[PDB]
Amino acid sequence: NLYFQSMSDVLIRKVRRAGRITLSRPAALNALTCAMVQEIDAALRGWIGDPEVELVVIDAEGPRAFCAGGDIAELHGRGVAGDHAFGQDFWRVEYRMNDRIAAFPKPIVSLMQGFTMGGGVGLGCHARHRIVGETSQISMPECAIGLVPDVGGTHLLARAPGRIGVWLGLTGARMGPGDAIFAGFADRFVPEADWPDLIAALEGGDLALPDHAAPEGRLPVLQDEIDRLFAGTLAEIPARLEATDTPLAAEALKALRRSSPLALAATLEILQRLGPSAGIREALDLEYRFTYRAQGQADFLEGIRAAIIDKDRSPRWRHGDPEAVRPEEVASLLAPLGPQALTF
Repeated sequence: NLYFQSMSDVLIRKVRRAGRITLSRPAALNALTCAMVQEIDAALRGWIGDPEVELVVIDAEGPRAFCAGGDIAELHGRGVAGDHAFGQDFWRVEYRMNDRIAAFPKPIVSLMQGFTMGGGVGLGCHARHRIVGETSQISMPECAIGLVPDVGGTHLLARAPGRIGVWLGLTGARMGPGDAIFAGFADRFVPEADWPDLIAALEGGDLALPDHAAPEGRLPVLQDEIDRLFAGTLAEIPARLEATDTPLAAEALKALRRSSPLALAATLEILQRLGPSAGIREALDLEYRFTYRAQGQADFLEGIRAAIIDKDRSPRWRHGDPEAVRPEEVASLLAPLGPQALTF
């Protein structure tokens, strides 16, 4: 019943021909908990064999946010205390779900209003048909908290044209609906006033999606400068930014200066290993390597303390600048996990 789920953080049900997932926690911007991720993945798994399910539609309540990230305050407590296992387990099931969505045998449509960041990208941006609207703003601002973009984030980042993945990934920069499409985080623009009808039509198993131009964004014209500025390694990029008196370069440099140098360096290294041709599992695997080690070996806990727990915005990172991160140290964070390796 939807009545029996009137206190649940995600609404899971079939409506006509469609399995339906609606995030129902708008007061916390639909932030993802362990329990929600478990429930979504169970539902999807069970819909594989159900012949009444011809497709899945994923949506969310509230006008502010499809889904603004993982509910990660959970993870700092059970974390600075030495219990790294909570985060490790959570990421394991999350990344499995991200993979389940990506390779799902039946069509999945995502409709993502407002803010989609972090875990939210994992939930919506691997669907086969990803719809954005007028209020849609998508970013991966993980490095600002001492993590790499995860949940398959790196797969999408690596596939974006030229060096746009680098820029998005190291700076946490926003994409509106036009730029999300251009960059490959979504497929179609559809006005948000049309969405109740669209979803009804989809519930009836009609997979036709209406054709509209997205509003133009900044990426097509920024592409050339993105491609010049974000070439090479982190030993080269900050100096190139400093020489460039433009809003683009200046906003990027501030992001670089504020974020965890270790997370920046690892993000770049993941993107470089991946390239555009890799599948989602390569990416999840590399992300897990970092995130499995992040609580004890990287800046994640201090990142969360600064931004989420104490809110002083004054993180004290393991390194003083991106230029100072040793390659050997990135290599260790991204080394195979052996028996702890992610599996499907």
